[PDB]
Parts: sequence; structure tokens; C-alpha cells
Amino acid sequence: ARMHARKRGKSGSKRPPRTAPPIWVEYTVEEIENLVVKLRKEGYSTAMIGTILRDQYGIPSVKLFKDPDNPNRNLTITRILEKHGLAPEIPEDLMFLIRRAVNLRKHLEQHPKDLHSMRGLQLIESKIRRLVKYYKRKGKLPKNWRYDPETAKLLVR
Amino acid sequence: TLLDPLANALSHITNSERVGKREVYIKPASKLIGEVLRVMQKYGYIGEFEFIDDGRAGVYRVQLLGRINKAGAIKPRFPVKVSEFEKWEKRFLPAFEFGILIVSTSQGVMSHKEAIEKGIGGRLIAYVY
Amino acid sequence: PGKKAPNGEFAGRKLKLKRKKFRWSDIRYKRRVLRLKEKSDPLEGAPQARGIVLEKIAVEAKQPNSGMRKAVRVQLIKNGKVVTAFCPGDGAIKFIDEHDEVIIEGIGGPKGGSMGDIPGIRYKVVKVNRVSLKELVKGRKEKP
Amino acid sequence: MKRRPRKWKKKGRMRWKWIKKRIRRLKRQRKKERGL
RNA sequence: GGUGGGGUAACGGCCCACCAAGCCGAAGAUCGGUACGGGCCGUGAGAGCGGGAGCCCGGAGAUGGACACUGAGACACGGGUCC
RNA sequence: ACGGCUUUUCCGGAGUGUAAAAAGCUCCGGGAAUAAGGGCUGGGCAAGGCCGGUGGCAGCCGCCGCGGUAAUACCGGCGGCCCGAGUGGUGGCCACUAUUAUUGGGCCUAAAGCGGCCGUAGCCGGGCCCGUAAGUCCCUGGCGAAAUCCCACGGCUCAACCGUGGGGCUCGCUGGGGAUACUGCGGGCCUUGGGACCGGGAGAGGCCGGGGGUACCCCCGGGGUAGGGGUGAAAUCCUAUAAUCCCGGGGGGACCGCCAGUGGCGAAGGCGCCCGGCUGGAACGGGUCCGACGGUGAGGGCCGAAGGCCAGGGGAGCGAACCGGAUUAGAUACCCGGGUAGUCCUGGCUGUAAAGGAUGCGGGCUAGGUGUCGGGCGAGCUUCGAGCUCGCCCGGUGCCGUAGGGAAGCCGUUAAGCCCGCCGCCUGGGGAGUACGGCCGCAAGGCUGAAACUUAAAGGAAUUGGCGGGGGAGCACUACAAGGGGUGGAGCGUGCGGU
RNA sequence: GGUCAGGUCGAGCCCGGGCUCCGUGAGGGGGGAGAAGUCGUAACAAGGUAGCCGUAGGGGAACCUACGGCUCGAUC
RNA sequence: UAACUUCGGGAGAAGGGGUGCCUGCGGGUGCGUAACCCGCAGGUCGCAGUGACUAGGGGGGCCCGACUGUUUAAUAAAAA
Repeated sequence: ARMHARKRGKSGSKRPPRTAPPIWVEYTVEEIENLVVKLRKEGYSTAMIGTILRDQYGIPSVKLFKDPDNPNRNLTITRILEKHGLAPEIPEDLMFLIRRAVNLRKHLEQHPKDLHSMRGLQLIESKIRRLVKYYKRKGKLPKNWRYDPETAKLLVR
Repeated sequence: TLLDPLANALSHITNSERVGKREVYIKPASKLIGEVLRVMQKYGYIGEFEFIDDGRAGVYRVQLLGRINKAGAIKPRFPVKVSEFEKWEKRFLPAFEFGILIVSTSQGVMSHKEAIEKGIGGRLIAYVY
Repeated sequence: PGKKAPNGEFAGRKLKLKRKKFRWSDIRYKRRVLRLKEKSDPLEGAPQARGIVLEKIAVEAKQPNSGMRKAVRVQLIKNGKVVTAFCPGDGAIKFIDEHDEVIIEGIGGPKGGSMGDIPGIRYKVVKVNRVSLKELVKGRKEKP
Repeated sequence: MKRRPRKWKKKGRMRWKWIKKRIRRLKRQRKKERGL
């Protein structure tokens, strides 16, 4: 069930079993990488880049194409972006959570009596702390890194 | 959340047998589940079983022949020696040599009878009778 | 509601602590460990005690029973505590006088307490003046 | 005060609300007598 | 805990002179209650619960404390000094 | 009862025995001679429907329970049943007790799920590949004194006892070799669990600002006279200083009528007039992104109806306390007129409810049927409507019900069924949520929390009856309604109570 | 081995502060047992004003009232 | 370093140890071996080292008034 709301929502994507790219894809792996890079330059996040590739360009998923530089792995949006040096400095989901947390704090300071929104902020910060702990364990971010709203203001800015 | 696929599969098999089903699906699949199914088929407690790939852990399709009285995983997986099998047999089975205790040993997973024949111990992973 | 926990292989510490915690809800175990009975036992854990008869009294049988049960007040030589001892027998009371040396013994009852329809009495007289009360009442011996 | 729902039943007993009020009165009297 | 020494039959904060802030603890320190520990015994189908005086091994005591002499061995139940 | 036999044991002797004795062992003489008691007798539990004594007194009774003038239950006699050199009484330990539950207990209604959620240690943790072997399993050396324990043989007549061999016990420690299925550890690759993001929609989910709805209360101006209000009936009360009632205006303070629903949203408490701004969560459709980031969570943090308290405003209607009028034997109440705190707003504290689904939370599986809310898909209608109807999928919210579960009531894919996890709570009823101790709060109060003593029961579900100032159906001149004659007032006949 | 000085171990005694336990002490508080006591009738039926939980205030005593809540509440 | 408490206090509660002179070092501010102050080691004398001078006695119950303050100049300073 959901982490907090505790209700079972089984809505999601139904990926068919595949082992190779479709035969009707009109772009090569190099062209796919170029499209990913140009979209990232435009400014879309990884999820948006994947959605745009699926919709406009008819690319079901970059994960289907093998990695030309490492035969032991398949391609990925983040892997391509880090190959070109465009990978996000901070994980995207954590950054999104921090951004909306600082926005919620801005709202709460003006509306101190919004206790329900305060509880929402508490849940958001709990999610942020969980992700921070996981990223520290995996070594993605420095061990001395800590979440503090005052610094998060500048980080979001 | 999901913790013991083996226990889930064995409980599902038991419930399906009680209801009188002829076919069952086990998900997620694993090598341990595959080997346990192999042992059960060897001893004749189940019928034909096959593996199905779906881009995920995989699924097992199993035919039930209405021969299982009760199958269940053992938790915690108690270690056991060659000479310390009678107490577990009494605990988990109705009579002597009635069912089988599926044990994971250093030479693969096998029934406690095969383990005693080979003169080795292991850890009790399941039982079925 | 839910599988009783803990059940892990490495949860022996928690299981032991749970058992230790919940063993205190058992009255018998708590009493035995704290030695509560010996703290307030007039006999100090002795099977029998000795005392001097102070006076002879009677009590009323509980409802619906009706009758006079004749007992004595005995002062223990161990610590001077005063207790009530029932006299068993059809005419046991007349065989006991004041300032007599008697031996009292627990009265068979639930939880080693009172018996029958006479609560408040926990002991019965066995020997008076170093002579068996049963023998005296039955008539085989003379009171010294 | 702790909850003993078995006490709310009125079979052969006074109302628990008023027993509770009386107990509070007794506690307050004892506290006054002690001088707290 | 360290450095340098004393003492011991022996290593040791055992003690001494100086240098540091170390060491223990909710996995229960400290404090309080109880108790000589074990081989074993009583009970139960077993898991287990309870006791651990008599026989064996080890430890302490000789009215309550504190001290020394002789000897390989004692600060000594039928040896010594003081309260 | 008669006729025979033995001397285990007792008594007296001879040897042997002993350091010397004694005890034992062989033998001679006399002889059934020298030797059975304790509890119990109503059930549990084997044993009396026998006689005498006592008549709620003596007494018995571990528990149930007997005894009040026919006692199988007390005392005594005669019988009998158990064990037997033993048999009874009292205290303690174990089983009884799955009433301590790892094996292996419970928590809707009987004891018990924190009022609710977030989360730290701990515990439990998706699939595949490679590597090490810490846990684990197998083999082999050094140990774990003896006595004690079990088996066989041998010596005291067998046995108890002891000796000779084998095994076990000391819950285990340690030196090495072999395996990597599982767990641990290091590395690699995945998407199923959980998160992030986009799209059209749903909702009394919150906070802020603006605009309204009648209704109610007060005041003024006009009309209009005598009652108004209230109860079972009255009274208090308002009213000639013009009440109640109708009309034209002004002021104020709370609440959003029907629509409204087993409807929706929120973790819970709770949230319903309309437009605008800020904001939390969830469902649906997603070949979108990360790649186990997850579950529960002792300590700890936040929220939390009503009521209460502190400071400042407000106060229409209701209304604890209080003052009056009624009823009653009394009425400190129910009933009726007034009424303070409070109920409302702005900053705080309190942290309490039958805070209840009396049901903790996440996961897999176990027939259906039928209502309704949100979303998506297909088809047919359409007045082309964000409209209507049918079917299907996921997520919510109700009812019936199969398998099965339960003491039953009842639950039954929204489990109270089976399985894998985590925390909290219960161990007969009172004493008692009390006493003492400690922390928190201004206070009220909140949290933690026993013993002495007492008790055989307390408690739950359900059945038959009986009752109800419960609902129905009927019936009756020992009921009524409509009637006729009477008794109750006087004298006397007769029968009762009293003297 | 006597005397003086110094250094150590240290019994015993006195004083102050703790901790644990034990005894009693005028009077007071509630608790449990008791037999046929006095006052009223609070609960069980719609128990005669439905019962019950939070809080608050009153009353000889069971009890009464106000705000919010549950049905473990009958009849329509 | 106690009961109590209005948490401010009670409090210098109570109670215990030291204190002279001489010979040398270390430390603070300081340019300084200027000036002021703070420790350390050793030797030594007396009955006594704040040696004179200066310089609190303390604790436990009860009544009254909360406290600071004022009052009968010339017998009452108090609970008024």
C-alpha cells in the first residue's frame, strides 16, 4: 500500500516482455542519444525526456537499446546524460521533493494555522530524509550532507 | 511487503489443494522455488510444472494432482545434523517417514531422506506431507 | 491480531525480554520470587508453631450454615504474634484452658488459607500440653 | 485515570461516573490533610 | 592511558613523580535485594521448571576487626601482639 | 473342629566371624509357639439405603455441599473398602496448567490493540550472476576429573551394594581438512515493492479575503385594545408607563434550512451558503524517470471532540450555579418563567471521551450475487448536452452468501479463514486505578503504579418460562359502557376477630 | 631491647551526611467482613425523566443539571 | 549545605580543612627584571600565625503582621 495514505492503488505502466528494440523504430542509438542530449539542453527532466521520446518520436524506451560502451549493461537516460557530462548534480526526485518542501514552507509562514498543510510538509520532509539516508549509503552524496531548510532555500534557488 | 516467496508459494498451493484446484501459478519465481518444485515432483506430490518469462522474476505454472495434505515453509530455517532428524520429523509430520522435510544442504536442496542417505545435514527450508 | 512476534532467527534477545516482562503478571511467580509470603507469615515458614492460650472464643458459621465454632487465641513464642486457632473435635474446647502450651498447625484450605465456612481462622490445634488433641478427645489419654 | 470498561456495567454497582467523582473528592481531602 | 622509576618471587596504578582526558552505560553502568560456585539432585513424555547442606573438586572463616615473628610454604582453628 | 508338617522369625547351646566383642553364616534341642496397625465408608473415589444418640445445637466440610424430631454425609456399634510395617495431618517444589504458551496461549461482544499518525536503534526484508567462507553442514586430532546415569557379565543366597567392559552427561572450548544450497560480507546487472514526474477529471480536505440567506432578539414610528405566555392542570412572569398581534425603518450576535443519500474527503479528532487567491493528499490512464531506496517501530516528536484555566474583545438564542412558581409525605429533580460562567473571535495552556469498526499496521492466496461513488475502455441512443442506457478493468463504499472459522451472536476477498513479519497489551473478581515514590501542568487534572486483606466465583453467548406504567390479536355482567334493585346510616338473626 | 624524631598499615572512640530494614504513637481517612438496623428508591421492562462514557457545577445518600459522544435503547 | 518554597529564595543554612616568616619557581594584562593580581615546591619557630586592631554564635516548634516604611518629641516601636 501507499507509504502514508495506506491505500492500495494498482495504477501504473504495463511493460510487455521484450528483449530487443522494435523493428519499426526509425532512429539509431546515436540519434537517440543526440535527441536525449538536445532535450536535456532544452531543460526537460529525465522523466519528461523519456515521455517525449515515447510520444513524439515513437521510441518505447531507451532501456531496450544495448550500451555501445559497456556490453554488460543496457542504455538509460541518466547513463547517457552522465556519458555526455549532463547528469544532475543532485538526484531528481530528491530535488523535486526539496523544491516543493521549500514552497510549502513559504506558504506555511504566511498561513501559520494550516495544520493539515503542516502535516503534509512533515510527510514530505520524512520522504526527503529517507532518500537522503539511502543516497548517503550508496555514496551518491557526501557523508557530511544534511537537509536543512535554510540551505535548501539556496539549493532550490 | 513480500518477504518469503517460498512461504507464499507453499501456502498458495495448500489453499488451492483445499479448494480442489487443478492448476496454480506461483509468482515471483526463484531458483529455490524451482528446486523445491523439482523435489516435490520427484516425490510425486505434484504434476508437471514449467517456467514462464515475463521480463520480471518469472512465474511458475504447476499442475496439482490432489495428493498434498499440507505443504508449508519452515521459519526460522533451523540448522539440523544427520542424527537430529527424528525430533523434527515428529514435530512436522504425522507418522514416521510419512511426508518429507525439504532441507537445503551443501550439496543442493534435497529431502531429509536423501540427506540421511548421503550422511550430511543442512537447514530445514520446507515440509510437505 | 497478527502472528505472535518476534519469530526471527536473531530475535532471541527480544523473545527472552518479552518472556521475562510477562512472567511478572503471574501471581504465583511474583510471590515466590519476591518472597512475599515470608514477609507477612506469622509462622515464618514453619510447618507448625508453638504458643500459649490467651482466651477461648467462638465464631459463627457462614451463611447458609448456622453453628458455633469454638477456637482459641494463641500467642506464638517465636515472635509474640497473636493468632486464632480452631479446635477440631466434638468436645475439644473443654480440654483447653488459659495459659496452656499448645502447638498449632496450618488448616487445609485453598491457597493455604482458611477452610470451609470459617474464614479468619487459618490454624488448628494439634497438641495441648505436649499431648495429642485427637487422642484427648477420643479418650485414650488424660490431659496432664 | 486508567480505563476499566468492566466497571461501567451497572449490575450490582453504583454509577462509575459518581464513584470516580467520590474517589477524586477523597484524594483531594487526603492531599489537603497532608498539606500539599 | 602514557613516560620515568620504586616494590614484588613475579607482570600490573600495585605504589610513586609528571603528562593528557580519558574509561563504563538502556546490549541496563552505578546503586539496592538475595546467594558460597560446579560435578549434580527433584519433577515432567519431552521442551522446561525448581533446588544446589551431607559425597568429590575449588573458594572463604576460626568470637567481630587490625597486625606482625619463625619457616619452602601462615600474617597460622588446638602458635603470637593491640582494640 | 479334628488329625498331621516347617521353624523364616523368637528362646537356649557349639563352631566360624571380630584388633577384642557384637551383628551375620553352618549345625543341635523346644515349639504355631513370639509378632497388624492406620485412614476411609454422599460424589470427585473402592466401599452401608443397617441399627442406636443429637434435632440449625453439637459437629463435618481440601471443593461441592450435610445437620432445623424418619441424618446412607455428625457421634457410637456392627459390616465393607484402600494400603500394609506402615498409614494419616501441615508447609515447600514439579506435573496437573496450552493459567507463562520457541515447540505451544489470547486481545469485536468474556482480561486485554496505545485516540490517531511520522520516525531513531532493534527485528524481519524482491529476482539473477560472480567471489570469500564468518554463521551452517561433514571428516579428523587435544580436552570437558572421579562418583552419579543406562546396558551386559561376574562376587556377596538373588537384590540393594561393589568390580570388569561399552555407552551417555558436563548444555560446550580449541588445532586442521572438505562443500557453498541458505544467511553474512565485497562486486556486477534488473523491475515486480516503494518513490519521482506528466495528462483529463472527483471531493463538506485545510487557511485567508470579499459578498449573501432567511430566522431570532432589542429600539424607534403608525394601527389596535385587554389580555398575552405556559402546563396534564396551574402558577411565576409580561401587560393600561398601551402588552400579544399587523405594518414602515434602525442595530447587533451566533448559524448556513430542504437539495442531503449505507454520498464524498481527511491518519484520527473532524469538515456542508456563494465568488476569488494559497495549499495537502488520493484514484484513474501512463512500453515516462530512480533502481530495493522497503514493513513495523522500544525511547522520542507532532496532531487531537466537548469541557476546563490564563490575558484581551464580544455576548443575539440557549443555559451548569442561583433565585422564583408548580408536583409530591418530602423534591436540593423531572415540569414552567428569569439567569451568571460557558457556548463566539484573537494569542496560549490542559491532552481528556462508549476518542467505538469496543477489530493495530504492510504482504501472498481462498466461489459467487447485487447496490452505489471517481476514473478509463467498447457499443447503442441522443434534444449532440460535462446528456442517457448496457458490458468490461482498477480503486472506494454497503447488503446477502459457498468453503471454512467460532462458545454462540455472527464474520465470510472491506475475514474475525490459512501463511510470512513488527511493535503494544492480558494472565480469576475486589482491594484499586487506591496508598507511597518520581516527572509533567498556573490550577483542575494527566502519566507511572503496588502490597496487607477478602472472595468461589465474577464475566460472555444463547434456550424455556414469568413479567413490563412495550406493540399487536382476541375474551369476560365474579370488567366496563346503558340500565333495574341493592349493601355501607338504625334494631335484630347468625358467623368471625378481641376480651 | 629501653628513649627521641620521622614514614607507613590501622583497631577502637566522637562528630556530620547518606542508603536499607525494623517497632511503636494520641487522633483522622477510606477498605473488607459481618444479623432480620434507620432514610429514601438510583439500576434491571420505554425500571415510570432511556442507559452509559470526557469535563464542569450542585445535593443528606443512592443521585441531579449543562455541553460533545456511543448504542451496550424500547415504541412508531 | 536540609525541611520548605511564591522556584526568586531559605544560604554566609548546618558542618569540615587551611592561614605566620624565610629560600626559589610558574602564570595573567603589560615593551618591561615598571605596577597590580593568581598559584606551586621546599626549609623553619611558637601554646597560639584574620597572633595586636578589625571581626556573625547556631538549630528546631508555635502565635501575630505579607514585605520596605510610620507612630504617642518627654515611661508604650507593638500584634497598632
